[PDB]
Amino acid sequence: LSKAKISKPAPYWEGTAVIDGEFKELKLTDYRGKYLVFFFYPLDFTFVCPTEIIAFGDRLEEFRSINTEVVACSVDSQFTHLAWINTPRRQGGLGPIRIPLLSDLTHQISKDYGVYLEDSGHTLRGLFIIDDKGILRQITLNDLPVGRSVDETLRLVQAFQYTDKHG
Amino acid sequence: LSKAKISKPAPYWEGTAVIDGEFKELKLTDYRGKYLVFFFYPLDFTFVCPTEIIAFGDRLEEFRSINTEVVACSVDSQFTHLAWINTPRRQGGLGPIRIPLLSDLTHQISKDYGVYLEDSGHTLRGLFIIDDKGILRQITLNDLPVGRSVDETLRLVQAFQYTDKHG
Amino acid sequence: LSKAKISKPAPYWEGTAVIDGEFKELKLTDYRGKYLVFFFYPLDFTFVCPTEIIAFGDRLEEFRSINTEVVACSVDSQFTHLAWINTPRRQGGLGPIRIPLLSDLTHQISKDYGVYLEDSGHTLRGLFIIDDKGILRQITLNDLPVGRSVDETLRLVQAFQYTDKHG
Amino acid sequence: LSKAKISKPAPYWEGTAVIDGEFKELKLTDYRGKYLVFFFYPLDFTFVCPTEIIAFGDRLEEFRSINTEVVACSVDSQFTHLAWINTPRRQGGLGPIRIPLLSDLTHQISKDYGVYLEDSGHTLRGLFIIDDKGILRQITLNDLPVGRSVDETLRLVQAFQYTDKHG
Amino acid sequence: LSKAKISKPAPYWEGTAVIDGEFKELKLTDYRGKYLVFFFYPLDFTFVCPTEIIAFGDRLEEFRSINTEVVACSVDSQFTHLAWINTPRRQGGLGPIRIPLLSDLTHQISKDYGVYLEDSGHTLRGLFIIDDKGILRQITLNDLPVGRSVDETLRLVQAFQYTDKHG
Amino acid sequence: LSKAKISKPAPYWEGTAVIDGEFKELKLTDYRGKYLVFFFYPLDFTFVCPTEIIAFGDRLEEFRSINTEVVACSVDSQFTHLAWINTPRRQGGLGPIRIPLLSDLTHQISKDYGVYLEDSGHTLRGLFIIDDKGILRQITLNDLPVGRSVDETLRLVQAFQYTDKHG
Amino acid sequence: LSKAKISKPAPYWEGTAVIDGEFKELKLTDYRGKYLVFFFYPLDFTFVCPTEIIAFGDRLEEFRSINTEVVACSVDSQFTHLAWINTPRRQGGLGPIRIPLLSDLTHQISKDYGVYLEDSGHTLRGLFIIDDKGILRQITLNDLPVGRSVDETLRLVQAFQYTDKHG
Amino acid sequence: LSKAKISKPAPYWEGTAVIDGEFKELKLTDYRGKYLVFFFYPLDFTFVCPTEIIAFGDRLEEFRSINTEVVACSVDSQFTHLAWINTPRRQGGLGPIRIPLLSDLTHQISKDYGVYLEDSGHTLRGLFIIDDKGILRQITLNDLPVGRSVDETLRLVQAFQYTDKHG
Amino acid sequence: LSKAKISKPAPYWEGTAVIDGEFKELKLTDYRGKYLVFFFYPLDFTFVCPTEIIAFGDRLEEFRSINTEVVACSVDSQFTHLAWINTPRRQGGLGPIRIPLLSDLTHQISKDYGVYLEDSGHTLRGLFIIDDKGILRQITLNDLPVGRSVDETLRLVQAFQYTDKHG
Amino acid sequence: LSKAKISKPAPYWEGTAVIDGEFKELKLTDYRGKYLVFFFYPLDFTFVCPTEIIAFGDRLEEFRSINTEVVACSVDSQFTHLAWINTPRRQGGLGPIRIPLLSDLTHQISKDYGVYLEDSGHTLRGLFIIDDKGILRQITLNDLPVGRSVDETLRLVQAFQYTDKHG
Repeated sequence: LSKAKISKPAPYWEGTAVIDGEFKELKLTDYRGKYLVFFFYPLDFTFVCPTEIIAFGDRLEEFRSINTEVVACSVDSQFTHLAWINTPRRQGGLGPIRIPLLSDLTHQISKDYGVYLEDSGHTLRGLFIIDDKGILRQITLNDLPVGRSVDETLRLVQAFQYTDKHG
Repeated sequence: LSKAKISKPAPYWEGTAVIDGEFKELKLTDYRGKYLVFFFYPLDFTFVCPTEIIAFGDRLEEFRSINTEVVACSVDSQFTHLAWINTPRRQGGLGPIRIPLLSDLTHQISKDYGVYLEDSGHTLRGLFIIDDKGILRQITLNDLPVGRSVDETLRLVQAFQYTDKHG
Repeated sequence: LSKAKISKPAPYWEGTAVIDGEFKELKLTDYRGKYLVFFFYPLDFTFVCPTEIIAFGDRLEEFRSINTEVVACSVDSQFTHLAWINTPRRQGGLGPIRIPLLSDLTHQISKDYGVYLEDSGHTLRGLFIIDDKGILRQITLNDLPVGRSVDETLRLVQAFQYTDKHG
Repeated sequence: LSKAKISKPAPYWEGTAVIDGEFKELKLTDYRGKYLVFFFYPLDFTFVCPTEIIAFGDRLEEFRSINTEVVACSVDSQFTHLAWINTPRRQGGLGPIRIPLLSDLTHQISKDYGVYLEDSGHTLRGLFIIDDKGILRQITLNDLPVGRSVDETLRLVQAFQYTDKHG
Repeated sequence: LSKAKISKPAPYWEGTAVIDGEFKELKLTDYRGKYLVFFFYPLDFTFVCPTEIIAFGDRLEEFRSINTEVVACSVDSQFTHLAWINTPRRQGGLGPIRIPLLSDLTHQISKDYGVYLEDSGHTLRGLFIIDDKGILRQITLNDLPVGRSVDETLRLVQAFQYTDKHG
Repeated sequence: LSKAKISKPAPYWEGTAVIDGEFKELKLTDYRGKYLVFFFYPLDFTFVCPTEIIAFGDRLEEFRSINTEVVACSVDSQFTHLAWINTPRRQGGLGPIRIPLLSDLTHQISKDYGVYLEDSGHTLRGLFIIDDKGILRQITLNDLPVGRSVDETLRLVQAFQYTDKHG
Repeated sequence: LSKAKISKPAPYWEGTAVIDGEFKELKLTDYRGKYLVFFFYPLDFTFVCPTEIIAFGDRLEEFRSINTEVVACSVDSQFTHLAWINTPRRQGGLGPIRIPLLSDLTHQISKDYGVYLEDSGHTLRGLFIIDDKGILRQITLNDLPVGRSVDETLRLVQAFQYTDKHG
Repeated sequence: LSKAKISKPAPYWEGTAVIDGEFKELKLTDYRGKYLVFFFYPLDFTFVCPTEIIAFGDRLEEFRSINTEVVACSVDSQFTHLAWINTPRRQGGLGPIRIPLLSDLTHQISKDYGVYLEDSGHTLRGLFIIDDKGILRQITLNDLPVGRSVDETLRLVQAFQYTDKHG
Repeated sequence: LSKAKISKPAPYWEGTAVIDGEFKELKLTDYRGKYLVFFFYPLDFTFVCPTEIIAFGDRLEEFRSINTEVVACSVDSQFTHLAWINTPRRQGGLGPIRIPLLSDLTHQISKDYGVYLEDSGHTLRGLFIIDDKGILRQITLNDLPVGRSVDETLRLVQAFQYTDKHG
Repeated sequence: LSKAKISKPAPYWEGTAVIDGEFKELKLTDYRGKYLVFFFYPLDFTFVCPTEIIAFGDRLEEFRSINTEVVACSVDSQFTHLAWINTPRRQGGLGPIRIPLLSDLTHQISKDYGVYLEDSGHTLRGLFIIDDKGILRQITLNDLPVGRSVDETLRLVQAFQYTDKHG
């Protein structure tokens, strides 16, 4: 059963992420004081260019300049994430990336967030906006075929921040 | 608990809607053969301009030109919906509108779509994209202070229709 | 199930009421030391003139001069109550009113009083007489098509007060 | 628990009544095709004048002329009812009466109608209005010290009949 | 279910009795230190002469002279008991009587003693002999058509007292 | 629990009885068409003369001449009943007897009649009057020290027969 | 169900026994410090000579000379046991006997030792050897037609006592 | 739970036995038409001479000449039984033997017969006499230290056979 | 909980494998008529040389020449397996391989074989030998730091085939 | 159900073993501080040469020189193990042996290790490698016809010790 509810604390997670090419333990609470865009994608190493992850990474400062961080997550192992990062974009790899890739190998994070697909063994395309107090503000769930927009994500983050300030 | 699951038939609903200023019985199955943008908003007659509903109403041909209908819903009675429509926009009303306003007075529809707020008695801001075969493709849930984008909604419908065709 | 039982404390309620054009928190316990006539009606903004609510409001001093207050309640939001108050009587509205209009948006009050209609999402016409000690003395439940009498209500209040004094 | 619910069939009853000084088997269904005013009172042979039963008997033709019957019930035996009737009014009795007095000796009718007082062994003052199709239309429950009004009962019956015919 | 068991404490009872034409609170425990003959009969005001109650009243001194009291009970109200007593014997009444008449209006005493007839709402003819320590010594249950004997009751009470003293 | 209920079929029993010095199978149904006095006593061979059983046997024609039979029962074996019968009265035995002595060695009959004492392993003194149709009409339960009266038993049988005829 | 298990304390029992023609309270714990042969037989006063009980009685010194007591038990009352003892052997009695005859009138002892016959109401032929520390050492159960041997019982006691000493 | 009850069919068993030095499947039903002495002993290959098994085997014709067979059983495997039979008596072995040695390796037979010792993993010394119709007639359970007598077993078999014939 | 039991059908599995650089559906029953060595390893793309997989790949003809196939499985996706195969050995890839790599992305195969590590989200090193009838013959489970031996695997397979043919 | 789990404490066992021709109590924790190879085999005294046990016995110094002990276990009693050891190899015995033979007569050790065959009453061929801290490192289960390899067992032990020391 999903733990993710709007206006309640975002469900706690921890696990191993690849950050600047290294394995680091990462925890939701590491982001307190900041907004967090926390998003899931199905699988590393598929035959489709990972356009949506590349967009977030390549535009990361439009988030960081407004006190917002981004973390991407799939059910792949941290070893697979690293191998994918070390595969050049021109071979369909991710290439070097400035966003943590969190591993959800046990599937517990995906199940807690309601994005796990039992019959397939990976997630759908789920995106969560979590405020600086750790409260879940937004849930976006897409069927597999359709990606997320950085511009829409920024719009939502900027609006939650505006409304936090001018209540 | 919520019955809305991506890739499954969207939860059936029926109720009274205000359409072109008249009460009409409306059913989810009335939309079979078309895409449907089905969204919830909290309450009629609040002190905030209904910008988002006005936007979908002004830009409705952009959906209809791609075989897509739009339905809005709140927990308000059909009588309240009709009064809000009949209240001019400059007096805090909605004014004439081209999108059906569905009443979920029993709260069953809101509960089935996972958008009902037990402590408040109305919905959060939830939007669902349902395809022409009645299958749920997309779920967007926003905390109360933040509205929806017609552009983003349009991009998602177009992308689902594209991937349906060339999938 | 209904908690309203003759000779027991009337079930506690609290919510937002419209009182002289403003939102106020109102509680049952605010009425200790006075008799209270507490009545439900189905919906704001219907096509029938609200004759029964108008009568209680317009004859309110016949209650106040015998240490009795009146509170009307429906499942409509406080925003809808306010819009209805601000709709002139000769356009079908309530117009200005002296009696509080309590919102039961969550349906919990209506359920506690055994007046909620599950299939419709609103109440029947229920009226309750509560004494100055908070004890329920009288229950009147009418099917939808038939309203209440101010004169019968006064007879009942006067009889309970008389028997309280000379029992 | 009470089976009496507005808009549902009134709970079936049968038992022995005193009608014109004779024991008769009486059933709720005997009244199909007519409105019925069915009321309970606590006990025979108390030291209070039975004003309300006398008023209903005195004014019975105002009910029969609008296709309505009246039945009174208490938990007393039929033998008690008959003795009370046979006791002159000045001597603490009811005297002759044209309203059936139904015995609820088993207490089952009083429990089904939600008027039984478990700590006392008799009912409070409950009155019920049942239509010609056997559907419950109105529930009135009074704490012991306050009686019912023939005029109010007539107003209710006339309104239900008018709305049945004219909507 | 019945709580009356030979050699166990007789089930506790309390209620309102008519004693010498007055309402009095009566308790089983009021009789500690004496034997008690406690009997039930079905109903007041039937068309049968109440021969057995009259016989017990007529011969009461044969009990009091051996430290024994007698109490009669039916499901009728205390108000019924008083009216029956106040109705002359030739006129269908009991007339004046020196035995308390206990009301079991709630039916709880009759159920505890196993004498209640659920389909009728009154008791069969049960008689119980309770010693000075409050211990049940004897149960006599008769189907409705056959009464009790004062002589047999005296024989039983005298035998219990003789065996209590002489073994 | 006891199956013996006034106005219902007396509980079925069968067992081995001593009848005129011989073991015979005896069943309740053997007595259809006659009234039956069926009574239990605690134990054979105690130090008290069996006066009550002797009285019923010695006065048996006062029952037989009014179409009534008598059966005595205890928990003793049929072998013990026979030895007791073969013990002269002036040595404390029963001597020859005309009434069957039923054995309830398993305790099932005693339990069915609600006369079994769990702590002692025998019955109290219980007596039952059963009509010619097999219906239980009367129950008499005495604590151990006090016996039954042939004369009271005849009065009861005669009363039930009289009311059966002229009810 | 049976509580008798080899190597565990023999199930506790107590009851009234006939010892030297007098009633005595007897308990299993009275035998602590001695071996005990505890055996059951079906019924007193049958038409079979009580050969086996007579044998244990005639040869009782052979047990007492090796610190061993013998107790016999049936479901018969102590009163029946005493009568059977007082009946001369030539008239189908037991005659004077040196072994206590324990009564198991409630059947609890038989049930605890696993020897009770539910369909018959008495025991089969069961024999138990209990050591001086109260532990059950041997269980012998015989269908009704076959008796026990004193010699065999003696061999078992002697063998248990031998192995106790040189174990 | 033990299935072995006197007067009921002996619990069914089957398994591998050593018979004349060979493995044979053996079943309780193989013995229909004959009495069977069926006995358990703890373990093969202990340091005590198997005197009691040797006695049964060496005196086997005192059983077979009266239509009676003997089977011995332990929890040892059939391989261990065979190895034991092939160990000479002068080395504490069984030597050649004419009685089947049944293996109860799974423990199901021992548990069905109530002879299994959970803490030890083998049986106690249990012996069962089963008649020619397969009915259990006798149960003998000995604590470990004490053996069975062939002479007692013959006495019991001869008595069941005598009583089967002269009922 | 594990379904894998020696001498029972090996648990059914199906999924996507990489075979000669392509995705192919594969199921357990594809191997009916052949022996199957089915083994799990923790993870692709780790920092330890995949020596054991390379060893089975290199020596695959020693299996095929004795009617035996080999399948390897981890929890990694098929896409990851393909990427790992397409990574040269000199960069910590597997390189070209002749053994199918099965994906257990859902973890259901691993759980069914009892090799899944709930705290880690991958398997330990389990190896299973399944015969040509689909029956499980051998289970080998190694803690993570220790690998499997092709020589020991071949010994086992040959011994099962030898014992299948020669009893 | 099996308690044996890789990386968890090996299930505790205790019982009687034969060590150098004598009975000794043995428990798992006697081996703390050493590696233990713990293995089960089906049965003593079967017709197949005990080659694998002889092999571990013969090569025991290869284990002891790497701080490792070896214990073999079957369901046979200790007495049977001793008899099997005392039977010369040339007659299908084990002969002298340096490995403890543990008895699992109760079958509880076998069940705890998941090696027990309920239909047969003995184990399959299971082998367990337990480290010096008592943690289970390896499980090998073979169907009955195939034995274990000392060489593979030594490879595993050495690899666990190597990986324990060098990470």
